[PDB]
Amino acid sequence: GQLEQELAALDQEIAAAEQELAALDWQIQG
Amino acid sequence: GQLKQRRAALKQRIAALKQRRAALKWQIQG
Repeated sequence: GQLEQELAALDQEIAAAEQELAALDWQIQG
Repeated sequence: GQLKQRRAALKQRIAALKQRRAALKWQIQG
């Protein structure tokens, strides 16, 4: 419960960061 | 460039988040 809830937030944060990372990848190339 | 700096900082945050995630999984397993 508690630990799975913490994991859910971590994976949400990782997903959001991976999304921005891919966006910056394109932006750096133009 | 500015974008390249934000990308590097973002990659470090992802690495930190993934390490926290891995440590949490170890806590869940024991």
